[PDB]
Amino acid sequence: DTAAAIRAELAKMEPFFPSGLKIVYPYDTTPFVKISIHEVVKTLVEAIIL
Amino acid sequence: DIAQVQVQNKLQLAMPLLPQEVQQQGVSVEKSSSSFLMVVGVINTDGTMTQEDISDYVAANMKDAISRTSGVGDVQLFGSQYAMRIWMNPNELNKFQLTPVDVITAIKAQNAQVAAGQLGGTPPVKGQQLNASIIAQTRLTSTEEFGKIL
Amino acid sequence: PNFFIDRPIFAWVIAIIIMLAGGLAILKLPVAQYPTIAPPAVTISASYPGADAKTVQDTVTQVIEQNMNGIDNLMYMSSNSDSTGTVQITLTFESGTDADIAQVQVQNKLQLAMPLLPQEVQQQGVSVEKSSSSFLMVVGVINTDGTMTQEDISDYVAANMKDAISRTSGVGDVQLFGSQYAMRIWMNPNELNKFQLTPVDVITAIKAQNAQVAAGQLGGTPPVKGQQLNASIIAQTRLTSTEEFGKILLKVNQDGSRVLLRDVAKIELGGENYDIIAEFNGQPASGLGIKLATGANALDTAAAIRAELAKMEPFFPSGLKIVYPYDTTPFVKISIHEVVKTLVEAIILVFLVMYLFLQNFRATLIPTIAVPVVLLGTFAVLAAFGFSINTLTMFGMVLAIGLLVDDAIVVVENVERVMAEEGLPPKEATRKSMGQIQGALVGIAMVLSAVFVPMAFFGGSTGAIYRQFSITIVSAMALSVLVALILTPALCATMLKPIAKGDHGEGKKGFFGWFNRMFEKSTHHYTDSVGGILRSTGRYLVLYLIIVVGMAYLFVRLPSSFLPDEDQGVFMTMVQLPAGATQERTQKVLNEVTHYYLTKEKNNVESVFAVNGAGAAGAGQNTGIAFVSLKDWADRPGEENKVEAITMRATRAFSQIKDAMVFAFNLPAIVELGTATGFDFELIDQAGLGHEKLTQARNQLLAEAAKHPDMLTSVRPNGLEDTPQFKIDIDQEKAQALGVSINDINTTLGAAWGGSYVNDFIDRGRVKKVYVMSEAKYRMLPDDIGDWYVRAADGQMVPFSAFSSSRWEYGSPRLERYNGLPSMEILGQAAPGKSTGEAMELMEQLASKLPTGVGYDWTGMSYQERLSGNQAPSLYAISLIVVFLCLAALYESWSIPFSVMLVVPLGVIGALLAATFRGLTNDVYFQVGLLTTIGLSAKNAILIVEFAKDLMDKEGKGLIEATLDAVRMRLRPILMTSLAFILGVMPLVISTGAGSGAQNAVGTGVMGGMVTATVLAIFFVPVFFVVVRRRFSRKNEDIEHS
Amino acid sequence: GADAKTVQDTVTQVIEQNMNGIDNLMYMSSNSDSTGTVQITLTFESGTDA
Amino acid sequence: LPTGVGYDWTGMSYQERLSGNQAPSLYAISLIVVFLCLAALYESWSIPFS
Ligand SMILES: CCCCCCCCCCCCO[C@@H]1O[C@H](CO)[C@@H](O[C@H]2O[C@H](CO)[C@@H](O)[C@@H](O)[C@H]2O)[C@H](O)[C@H]1O
Repeated sequence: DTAAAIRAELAKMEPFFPSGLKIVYPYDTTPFVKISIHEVVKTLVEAIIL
Repeated sequence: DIAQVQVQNKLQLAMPLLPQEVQQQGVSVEKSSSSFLMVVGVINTDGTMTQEDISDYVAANMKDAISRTSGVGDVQLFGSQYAMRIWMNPNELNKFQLTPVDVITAIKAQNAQVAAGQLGGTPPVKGQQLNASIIAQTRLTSTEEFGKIL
Repeated sequence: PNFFIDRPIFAWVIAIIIMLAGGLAILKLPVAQYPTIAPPAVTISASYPGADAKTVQDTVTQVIEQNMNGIDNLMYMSSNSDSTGTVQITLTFESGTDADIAQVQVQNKLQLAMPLLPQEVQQQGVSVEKSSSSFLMVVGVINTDGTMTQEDISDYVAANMKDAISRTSGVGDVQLFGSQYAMRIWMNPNELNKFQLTPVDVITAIKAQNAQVAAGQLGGTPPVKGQQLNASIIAQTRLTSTEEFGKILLKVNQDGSRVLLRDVAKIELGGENYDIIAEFNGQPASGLGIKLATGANALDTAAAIRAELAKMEPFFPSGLKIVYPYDTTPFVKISIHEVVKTLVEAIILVFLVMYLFLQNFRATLIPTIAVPVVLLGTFAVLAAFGFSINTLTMFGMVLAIGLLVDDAIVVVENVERVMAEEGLPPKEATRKSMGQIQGALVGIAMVLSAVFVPMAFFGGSTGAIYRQFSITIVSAMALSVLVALILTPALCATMLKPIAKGDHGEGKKGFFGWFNRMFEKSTHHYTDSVGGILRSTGRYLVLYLIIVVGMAYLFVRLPSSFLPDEDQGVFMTMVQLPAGATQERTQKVLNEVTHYYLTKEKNNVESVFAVNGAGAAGAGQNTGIAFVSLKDWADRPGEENKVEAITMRATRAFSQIKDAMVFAFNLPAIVELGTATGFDFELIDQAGLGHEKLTQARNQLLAEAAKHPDMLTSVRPNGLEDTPQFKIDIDQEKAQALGVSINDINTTLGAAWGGSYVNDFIDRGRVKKVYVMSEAKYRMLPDDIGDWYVRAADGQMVPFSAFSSSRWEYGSPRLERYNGLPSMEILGQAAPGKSTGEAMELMEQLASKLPTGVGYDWTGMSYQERLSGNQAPSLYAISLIVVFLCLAALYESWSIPFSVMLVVPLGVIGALLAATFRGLTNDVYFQVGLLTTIGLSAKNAILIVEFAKDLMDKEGKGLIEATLDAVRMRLRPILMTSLAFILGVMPLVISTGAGSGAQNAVGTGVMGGMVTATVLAIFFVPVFFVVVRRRFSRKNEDIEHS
Repeated sequence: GADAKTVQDTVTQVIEQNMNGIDNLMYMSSNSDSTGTVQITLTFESGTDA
Repeated sequence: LPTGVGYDWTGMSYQERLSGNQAPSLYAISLIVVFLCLAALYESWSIPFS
């Protein structure tokens, strides 16, 4: 949630950035929690199929 | 929240016993994680700017708002904000028989905001008919005026 | 359930228990006008004496905006930087945040920013406060003999009254309106110059001869052996008289003469600040703003306060009387009076219908006993969930009466019917019938809470308002069904008199009952007709479809509101003069208005409170406000004696026949909220741009919305436009040359024109301030600059005309910020037929038209709502799904739930009809009303279809016959209730006097809905059941006899 | 160094004046010292959140 | 004592003043709780009086 809010703020700042200003994302504990818990959900449903 | 309250309430009792340099450079009390949740990157692709230009765009356009994001404990700057940098020459200073202290005092004097007053100020005189703001000594703005500092 | 029919004492005991806890809750329960509705806001306020807008924006404001981070649950941060030297930072938080925690976090981050502040600001005190704008009452304090000036009075407040009122029980906050006494030293520049002295020396003097000093002690520790005395050293003491301040030395002259302060400057006890000058019916006054304690009872806080003032009455100085310019309390006294009045009347009407319909006295005593119990209990259930007796919760009960009343009636009736039909003894009739309506009763509770709880989960201020009604009503309802299953059956089975089989009393009596045949005949007429319509149904299906499309049309073409505006015994008129105007001019206007209300409204206006210096627009000499109090409502009978009409003739009065802008208006009801069809735009300077560029973008947008009057309407900025300001360019070179310290130039200039808080002194036992400033006559006009001289290094005086060049420029008097950044506020509302949303979309489109570095944003009201409207469809989809699921349980049908759900429009067409022909608007009271109405139609249809199904299944009767019999036996109760309801509500629909806006809002929609819904349902429901029932199954069939 | 009567109507009663609308306050008592310390105790309704 | 000299209890004596002023109320309710209860379990309306 904290992270989703921050992505909202950065997005609200995007159009007023100087010429050439891109944001990069070198490190975030977020994508692992997301894809990991999603694989566990994949598994429950798969398991119901079996 | 409460722990933070009890802690900062002891910190303010310690504050007067602190240095003025320490005091005004700012002390912070935070309920934070010891690990970064995330690291946000800022670059320029078309490389029309050095790291400082960037460091300042970050510190001057983004970092205040990100640290006001609800739920964000600490934000660390990989870089720094812009500052008025006065880099003294020991030789060219000694030549004129002046010391760093005089640089300090000078800047303190020719650069400031000043409580002025008001034309038609309150409490006025009978029938009086003009009210306006006195604009006095204002902070310096550009770099060059720091050269015209006498 | 059946259980109590054989245990009437146990029932009585639970009843008593509910009554006692409820009565206990009634005794120790809070009262307020409204609950907490607005999101939490905490403001940091600070003042920088003499400084200008840009100064306070650039010495404090930005320093604080930068130091306020990592504070929990922040929504938005908005601030004013005033050229009156005050800076205010609003931090508005997410709704439901711990108010107190937020305020604590804000004030501790500020306590960290404090060392980075100016020394003057730091020492004047920065304050952190919670921001409800809702004072319980505003007490005026005056003098009759023109004995004392307003500074005198203000001080009298601060030194004699303010403390005891804050000792009054139930008073959680006392705010002071005015300024305290100060030691005011008004320098004379001429007699200052005569003696070659500058304000600087005045400063240094006053700081020096007036001070407390760390002394010490005789017999101090560790003393010497045998030592014999311990006592206190009393040293240099602060001054006490004004006179002692006259005797302070500024210089010794060579010829032995001394130069005292008394000489260069007039010295007197006078106001800490003179911006705001207040007059009460012309006579001078000061004021006290009392806020209700947290969770406290309003009526007793007010009563206690008036009593406290009376206990102080004989101790007031000559001519000092206390007045009450603003008081929420009688609005609440009278509204409470009206709600209970309605409840008892309603009870009376249910007795009157119950007699003039069942005419058996002990029958009529049953529902009479029922509801009191239920009310009481709901008060306890509410108390348990931490509410108070306030407007919203009470009109929630007023709405609940319908459901309570119906439930009681349903039971008593059905029992009576079972007797007059079958010849059962009272009790056996009771088990037959409780056992007849039971499932319908639990189901109706499930469906009623199924529509009423989803609206509890609305978010934001809108969500709070809904939450009140939702809980009050569901609790009243759930208790009414428990009571309908435990006590009512007990009361039925026990105290009810037995009826002869096939009685109907179809005559027997001469005086009172010549009606029973008339009703009997007609109830058969009715069912005759119903079968008749069940013959050809199609035509009637058409009628329905028509009714619905029409209902939609009525729904769309009806106006949305938030709440009905209320004459509250009080209104106000605001006054705005041309930029840079004078205290004395604004004051002149305000005296004129004051008189207008005291003239052309000799009979309506009780008292007028003119405040010069503080307004709507902001602070400054340039603005005024008028607080206008109105006579008690009994003395204002007519249509012309009401606030709408008054504010009309006053705005009409001060528009055409004035030289400056004067609006007159009435406050909203929940006094901190928004203008239903309006919005609050924030135009934000996003790039490293300029104030000049931002304002130009603002003009640009004002123009582009000027081009769209079919969508947006009267779109306007909410700030102060630029004023001409006086620039003093100091030549650093010349001043350093002629031998003058720039500091001496600055601080003499300051202490001359802006003033300086120097030291503190102790009057009568209370520490106050010491201000040194020019005299009036030497600091008004720009030329006066010349009268002030700066002493040089050597010992010589220097005119400002020697090193200071001067001019005029433009500048801004009010510098606004949004989220740390430079911003500009833009208020507005939508076109007459157009929706606030459309107007907002167009506004985003226009603001998108702006130059680069210009972003846009929403704040306040527009924030809370842009979140909240996303939810009505979702919550109501939840509701349909849940209710259908419930009815799907109750029968054992996935389809029969449609024969009752199909009934919902029947009631709406009455509400929408009734609002439009009455000229009302689609607001809360109307919406809660619509739901309430849906609630009765759903109840009745659920009972009808239950009965129908029951004869079909557990009696093997046919279809058309079964529904026939059904609607037959359940005609009478329907009609009984609806008679009761329409009669109790009717007062709400036809009422003026206090609070009648809300009362009409409830009453109308409801009444219209009741009428069309029952007088439609008795015909449309049977077709619903029948037509639906005929989409199942394989023959099977249509039917009968097994 | 200040005296009792000094610290009491400069510090004690000044601070005692804002102690209204405090939830669950039972009683408030305060001391004023010429040894230089000034102290105000707030005793609260039993079961109040400390 | 002379007019304007009032009196009070605090701390131990306060709390004691409390238990004293609460004893009758306690006996009213607790007696009444039981009357209500026996009238319930024992369907008799009379068993409570005796
Ligand atoms: C609570 C107060 C109620 C106030 C209502 C005021 C009056 C208006 C509503 C009454 C509507 C009923 O009007 C009803 O029409 C149907 C058929 O369409 C009639 O039925 C009649 O026509 C159909 C065919 O055309 C046949 O079945 C025929 O045998 C005959 O009964 C009913 O005999 C009549 O009673």
